[PDB]
Amino acid sequence: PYRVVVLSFELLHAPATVCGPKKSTNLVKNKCVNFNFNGLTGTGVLTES
Amino acid sequence: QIAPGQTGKIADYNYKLPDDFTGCVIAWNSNNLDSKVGGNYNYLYRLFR
Amino acid sequence: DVVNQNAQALNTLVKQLSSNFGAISSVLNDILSRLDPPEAEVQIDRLITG
Amino acid sequence: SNCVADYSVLYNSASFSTFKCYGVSPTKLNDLCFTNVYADSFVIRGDEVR
Repeated sequence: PYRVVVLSFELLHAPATVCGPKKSTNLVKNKCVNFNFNGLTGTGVLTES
Repeated sequence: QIAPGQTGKIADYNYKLPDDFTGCVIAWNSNNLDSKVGGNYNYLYRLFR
Repeated sequence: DVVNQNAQALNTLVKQLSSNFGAISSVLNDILSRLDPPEAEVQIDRLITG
Repeated sequence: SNCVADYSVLYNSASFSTFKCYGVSPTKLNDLCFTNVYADSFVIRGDEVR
């Protein structure tokens, strides 16, 4: 016998509540920073919307 | 786990391959030479890093 | 007509950034996150060609 | 839902023979965040793992 577990999920389209062991940092605005919002990586300037 | 782009304790803390690898990985069972009736505790592996 | 055509050409060039060109997504950030370099290079190459 | 997926815990008492991930690279699992996670479990014979 073999035990099999299949894990299903979607990525980067809907709000997520699991996440990984990455530790969060502070929010720095009006500056060019690398960001990681719920797994979405990129570069840009964050401003109030 | 001895393959490019793999996870696990071996590929993470023991032995990691580059993403651009030229070469061949060759493996064969060695239960007739590396196993003892009481156990063989000469082979070690890194578990925490 | 000249200004309309030039503006429409630039606008459609901007709009054609939403095409997958055979890739799994049309955004390089979504390709680069959840894919490691060796298999994300294929999607990036498809997007570059398109 | 509502838990951190730190799979480093499984390294002590688990030995998996077949780990294949589709749609995501196994090296990116430490940086991502997953939505609508479901776990399906069953037991089959050795030849039907494939």
